[PDB]
Amino acid sequence: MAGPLSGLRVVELAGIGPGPHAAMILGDLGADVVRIDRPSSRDAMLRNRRIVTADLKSDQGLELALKLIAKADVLIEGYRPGVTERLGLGPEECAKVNDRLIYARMTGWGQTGPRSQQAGHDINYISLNGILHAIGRGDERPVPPLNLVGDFGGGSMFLLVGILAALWERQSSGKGQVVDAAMVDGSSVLIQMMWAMRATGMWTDTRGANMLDGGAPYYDTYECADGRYVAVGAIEPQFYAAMLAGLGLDAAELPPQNDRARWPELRALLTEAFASHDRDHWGAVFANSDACVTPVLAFGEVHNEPHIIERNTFYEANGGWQPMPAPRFSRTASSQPRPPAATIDIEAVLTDWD
Amino acid sequence: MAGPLSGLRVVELAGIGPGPHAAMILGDLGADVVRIDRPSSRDAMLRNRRIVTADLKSDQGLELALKLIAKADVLIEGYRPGVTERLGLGPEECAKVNDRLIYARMTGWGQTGPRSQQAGHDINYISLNGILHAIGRGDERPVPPLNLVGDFGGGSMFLLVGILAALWERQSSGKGQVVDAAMVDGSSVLIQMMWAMRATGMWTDTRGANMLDGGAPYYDTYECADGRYVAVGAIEPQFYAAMLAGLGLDAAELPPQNDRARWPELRALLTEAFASHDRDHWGAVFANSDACVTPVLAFGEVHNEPHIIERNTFYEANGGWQPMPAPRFSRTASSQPRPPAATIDIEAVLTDWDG
Repeated sequence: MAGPLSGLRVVELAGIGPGPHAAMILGDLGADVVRIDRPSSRDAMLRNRRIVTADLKSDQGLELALKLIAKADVLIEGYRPGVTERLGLGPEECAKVNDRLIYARMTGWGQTGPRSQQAGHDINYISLNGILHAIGRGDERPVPPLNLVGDFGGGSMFLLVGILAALWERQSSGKGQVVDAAMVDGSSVLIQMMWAMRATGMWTDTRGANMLDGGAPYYDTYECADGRYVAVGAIEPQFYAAMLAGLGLDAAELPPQNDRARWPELRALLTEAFASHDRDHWGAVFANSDACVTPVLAFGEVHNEPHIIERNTFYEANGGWQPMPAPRFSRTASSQPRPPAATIDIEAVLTDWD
Repeated sequence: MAGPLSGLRVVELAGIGPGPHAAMILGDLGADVVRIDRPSSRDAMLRNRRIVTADLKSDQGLELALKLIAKADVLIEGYRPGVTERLGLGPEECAKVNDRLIYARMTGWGQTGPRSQQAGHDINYISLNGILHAIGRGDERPVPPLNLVGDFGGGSMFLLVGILAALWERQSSGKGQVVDAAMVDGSSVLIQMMWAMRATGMWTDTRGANMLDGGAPYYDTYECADGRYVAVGAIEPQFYAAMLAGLGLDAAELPPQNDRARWPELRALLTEAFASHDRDHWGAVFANSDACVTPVLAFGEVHNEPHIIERNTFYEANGGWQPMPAPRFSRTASSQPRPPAATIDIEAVLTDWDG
């Protein structure tokens, strides 16, 4: 099996949220990943996986599950606090059969505190920690950044960092441990830049009035003549100037870049410039440029972008394109993900692992 | 030093944005982090760091730098491809002093290809891979989700994944390697769920017409009577039902939760309901609920939320509140971050690290 986590044995207790994402990625990098589903798949998030059936409420299922967990490096679960404990799969029960296990717990709210048993989704976790208030235009109610920021970026990604951090520790202590990964904590670290900039007076709580939230006329999208969009990220003055020259606008006839009092006027000027040609024009004009102008591509167009193609960011599956693993490694490269491996019997897996 | 990454040694080549975030987290979890800045020169993103200065262009600076790297486990750099090579700090130059080193390269576009030399920011990397198009209301131009998805989510965090995964490989091979972390890549995997759903007919390229993009009336924010907001995320029909009841609305007077054709009509009804009372009213009503309704708090209000306070998600620092390390660990717990360690001289670090 190809990649830098060849060897690594992962047991994943089937649940819904980010937990699979973290499991996918480990598999992506060549880890051995067995997911225990209930008895009762076309979801491409389940790639790089062997699937097995096991009723965990049963006595037979609990026995066979605890066997797998015995000869393995990592467990992932994302049930509410208490569920694994009441199943007899909790940390303590697991430590008894394998004190080398990395016990990874994917929740939104964390293992303790007043919200810990409340149901929720991505949007709830980021509602409470300030993130969601800060996404959107100022004349508009906040907008969910899909579920990128809580479930994945501040969620699964931190589960992964915790796992692999713990595996490092285990090389120098012999012992596993519990990784407590709460979306509400991870997302807060994800946005640590804003918390820092707040302290230096460099970020306000006013939505859509900051450098990075769409309030800066030079960090935003613009509609073009065809109704499609470009992105502009010309923060640095030298890139901004480049952007102006390519728009045919003369810097002396514009307000200063960062006179925020005149951003309305500046947005007016850039809006008229960008609206006078279609998106593809601007893409071509600003190719190889440092203007920080790129076409805003829809999912369907991504397979035609030269830089996407030539770097093999995507690979083909049934039902269409999917992203190749990330990041990349020089010696032990990852490899094209395999589909999910149709129900193995949990027995046959136990044979396979010693 | 406290945390699972005790005595990981990390050399950070000063740059902006993604790379330092990665360096911060490694430090946060107790790795030993040395940041070589420029002699040219209170960003709390530089916490859990020792800082040293060194013109990397001078002959001396390049030797001192290569001497650190030789006594270290990880190198982080976020310059354009080619820059470290030219300076003579490139992968090959480093694998001469240290076949064990993990060489971490943090870019937007990646190491090769048409755009590899092009300047950019977060908004640019996510513009090219479908992400930025998918964000915002349908009657409005896409809005950048700050720089959370490219720089961090799809950026630093994939660098971290790659660094730590490469340390695991280093154990059954004895050798380092190059980790190539491109934001256009990581953010693509970050959004794998949407690529998945696209394939099964369960996500459109149409903006604001999806389950998770704000189009669904049950997965969106709502304005309250006081002009503050609540978040609703009642995807599962049982949570939604609980939500309706708390709203005082009779399910059988309302269109189906998942008749997309009628979402604007459903939304009109929920909008009126939520408008009728202020935010804190809903927050109390829906406490301990599974209605998936939460107050949308502004940063300044976050220090007053019980669930925040009780779990110590934040610590106070000189200025204002800062996030505590994540994730958390049962045994080797992270400690509260230390401010940045004033301009150490690179020799002092070299004594301390074996010698």
